[PDB]
Amino acid sequence: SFLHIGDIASLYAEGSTNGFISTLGLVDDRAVVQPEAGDLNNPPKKFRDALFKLAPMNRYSAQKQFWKAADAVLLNKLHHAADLEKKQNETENRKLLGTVIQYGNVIQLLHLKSNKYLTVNKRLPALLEKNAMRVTLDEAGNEGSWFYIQPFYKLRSIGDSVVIGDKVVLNPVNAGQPLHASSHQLVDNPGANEVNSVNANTSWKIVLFMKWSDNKDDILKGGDVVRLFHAEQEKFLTADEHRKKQHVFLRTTGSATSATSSKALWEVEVVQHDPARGGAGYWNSLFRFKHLATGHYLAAEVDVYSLVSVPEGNDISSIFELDPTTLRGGDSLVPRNSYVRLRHLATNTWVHSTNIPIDKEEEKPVMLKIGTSPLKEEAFAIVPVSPAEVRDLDFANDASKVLGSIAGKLEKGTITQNERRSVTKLLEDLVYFVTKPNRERQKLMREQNILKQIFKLLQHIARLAYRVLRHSQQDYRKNQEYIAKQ
Repeated sequence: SFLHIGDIASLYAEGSTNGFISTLGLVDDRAVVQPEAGDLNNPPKKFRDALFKLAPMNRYSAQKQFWKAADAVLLNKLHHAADLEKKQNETENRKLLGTVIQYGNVIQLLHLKSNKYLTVNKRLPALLEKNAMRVTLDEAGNEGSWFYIQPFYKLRSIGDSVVIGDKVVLNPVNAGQPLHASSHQLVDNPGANEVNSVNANTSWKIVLFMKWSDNKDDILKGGDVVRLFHAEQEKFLTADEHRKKQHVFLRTTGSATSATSSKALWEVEVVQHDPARGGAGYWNSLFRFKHLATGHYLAAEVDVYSLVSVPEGNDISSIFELDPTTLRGGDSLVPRNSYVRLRHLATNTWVHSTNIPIDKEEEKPVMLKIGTSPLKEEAFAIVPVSPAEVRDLDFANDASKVLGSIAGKLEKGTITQNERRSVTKLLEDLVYFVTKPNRERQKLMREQNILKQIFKLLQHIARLAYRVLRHSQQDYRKNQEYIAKQ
C-alpha cells in the first residue's frame, strides 16, 4: 500500500512527543500537536482538523515576482504571469493524481480544513522554541511549502516508494531543518505543543485517511458534510439544545435545497476497522453521523425507540445502514444526492417521522420527534454541503471565539500588543470576508454570533468594528432589524 499524490492522510508525530499535527482553527495560523488529544488507536474527536492532502511541488517563481512587486503596467504583466502559473499548477498537479510518491520527492501538505499549506519560514524564528524556524499555514504557500519526504529508518531508501504507515522525515528544501514537534507547550492552549523547524529526531507516520481513488466528487465518503432532508415531511433533520439538553428533531417551517442553520449539518463517517480511516461509502457500508455544531453523534435509544444525540461515537447504538430506494446495474458505491432510508443497526429498526412535538408547553412547536419502527412499511435526501460552505462556517465560528475571548480580556482592563494586532487584522479579514456584498455570508455574521460579539467588544478597533456592521446589513433588512435591537 503506497502513498499517492492526492491521498488524504494524517501525520502522527512519534518519539518524545506523540500526537497528530492539527491546527488551532481558521483565524490562528499555527500548527500544533496535542499529545493527550488522541493516539493511533483512539484518534482525536476533532479528527477532520488532522487531515492533510499530499500534493506535488507548486511553481512559485512567477508569484514570488508579483508579491515582491507589491510602473503600473508592470503589475499587469506580472499578475498575468502569476495567474498563468497558478493555472499551470492546477493543470500539471492534476496529471499527478495517483502517482506514487518516492523517497526524495518534493511534496506539499495541504491542510484540508483551512485549505492552507504547511509552510516553514527560513527568515522567522519559531514563537516558542529557542533556535527553531517558524511554521505557519499559508493559503497560496510558497517555496517554504516544499518538503523533501525522507526515510526515518534505514529500512527504506531514496528512490523507494513510500509505504502507508512509514515513519518519515519532512525536510524543507530551503530552511533545511526538518519539521519538528516540540516539548514546548502553548500557554493560550495548554493541550497543544509547538510544531516548528529545527535539527531534531521527530518522526512522522503517514496514516492514510483516504486513497485518492476514493476522493471523487460524485460519491458519498468519509468526511462529507451533508444535510439530511426528510422527503415527504420536507424538513431537515437538525439537532439543538432545548431545556438544557440536546435533541434530535425535524424543524417545522412556515424546500429540498433551501438554506438552513449549522444545526442541521452532519459529518458522515463510514465505519472502518481502523479508527483513523474513513473512505468511500458503499451500499453495504456502515455509517455514523456526527453532528457538526456539537460533535455529538446521532443514535437511537429507548423512550419504542427515538432518535437522540449521544456525546460519543464509539458505541454500536450510533451505527446506521443505508438502504437505497431504487436499484442500478453498476457498482456498489453510494452516489451523492442519494435518496435513502435509515436502518438502525443495533435495533433492526427504520427511521420514521412523527407528529409528536418535543416543546410541549411552548405554543407553536418547531421540534418534531423522529423515532424508529420495527415495521418495514421513509426516505431522506443526503444533500451535499460544499467544503467552501463549511470553511465559511468554521471561519465565522473561530472569528466568533476570538472576539469573545478578547471582549473578556478587554472588560478586565488593558489589551496586550501581540493581542491588539490579532483583534484588528480579524476585522480587516471580516470586511474582506463579508464581501454588491454577499447574502449567505451576511447571515453567518449574525447566526454564528460575530455581530453579538462585536457589540460585546465595544465595551482604531472601533472604526473597523462599525465598518463590519455597515457591510453586514447592506441591502439585508433582517440584519438591519437585528443590529438595531441591542
